[PDB]
Amino acid sequence: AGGIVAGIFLIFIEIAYKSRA
Amino acid sequence: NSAFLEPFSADVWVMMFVMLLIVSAVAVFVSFTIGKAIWLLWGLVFNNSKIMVSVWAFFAVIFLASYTANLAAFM
Repeated sequence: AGGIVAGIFLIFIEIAYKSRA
Repeated sequence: NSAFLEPFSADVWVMMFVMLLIVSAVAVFVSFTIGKAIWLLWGLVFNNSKIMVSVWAFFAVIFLASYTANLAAFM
């Protein structure tokens, strides 16, 4: 659960970085 | 001369089902498509967005190997 939540946060940060690029 | 379900103690099944439900909800956020999502989760469970599925697959593989060793040992 914690890895899924942090995984969702990491996916959110990665997607936001890709969107910023 | 039921050990298969005994090794899981029925708790592992419910835990994996709830975790697969949360992971399938996260994957769905990322009708029959959800069924294919659960089909993918259970597909990983028996060992036959991308990063989460990869880690989930690794954890499912480790869980599968552990389940196999513990089931053999218990048997």
